[PDB]
Amino acid sequence: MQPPYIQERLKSLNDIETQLCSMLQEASQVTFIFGELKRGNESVKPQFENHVKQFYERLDKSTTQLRKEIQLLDENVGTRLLPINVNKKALGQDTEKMEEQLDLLSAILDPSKSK
Amino acid sequence: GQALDAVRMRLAQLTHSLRRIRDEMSKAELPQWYTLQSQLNVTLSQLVSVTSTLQHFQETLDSTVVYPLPKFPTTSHESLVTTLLRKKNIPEVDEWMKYVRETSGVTTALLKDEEIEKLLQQDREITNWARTTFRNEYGKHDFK
Repeated sequence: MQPPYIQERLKSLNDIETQLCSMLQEASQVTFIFGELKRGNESVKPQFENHVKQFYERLDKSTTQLRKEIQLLDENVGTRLLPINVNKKALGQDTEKMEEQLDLLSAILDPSKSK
Repeated sequence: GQALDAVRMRLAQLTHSLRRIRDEMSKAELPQWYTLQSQLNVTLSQLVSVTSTLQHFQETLDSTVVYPLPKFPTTSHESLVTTLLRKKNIPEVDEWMKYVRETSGVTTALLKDEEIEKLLQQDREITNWARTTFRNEYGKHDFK
């Protein structure tokens, strides 16, 4: 599985597009409410301020968090996930495919474990 | 004549753009979406310019009086004259207009100072309030 850092980076990105979807939905409801506000029933007038404020605050902080994600693309070059060289796997495929084969021989060698 | 000349050149370029978008839509294969958007936006903004310029020179257009040429023969070209000198909408626009009057309840030949005037005054204020509210909302968060 992928190392820790990438998992929360993808979680944050997923939160970003879910917030964008919520912003689009709230745009839909505010467009809906403005229609009847123009039709001239004043009951839903208080809800308009709340919808506008929530729409703007959803638009702002989403873009703000996407700013942090692009800073993290620039800043994580060779960083947090530090290098490692303990045999490199493109070569070391020869080594796991050594080990497991001998393991099979052991299973073949002992007739009491073949059950 | 200058206003109608500008009207002419702008209308001619608008018709040229219409001919363009026509002969690139008439192809059996649809081009890329982006080219269609560019053509749409250019032609549509050009239509906006047409409307604005037509709005600017209403007086020159109103002052002009239409009269057929003495040399123009009407006996042989009466069909062509009657093609140009009649100006009614397509029926689907006039029935759309009637359906819009019926759907809105608007009718504009008997209106007087009673209830509709207090509704008219009570509408101004929502627009101003909404404009001020959105100005305040924009000012609340720093967008720069």
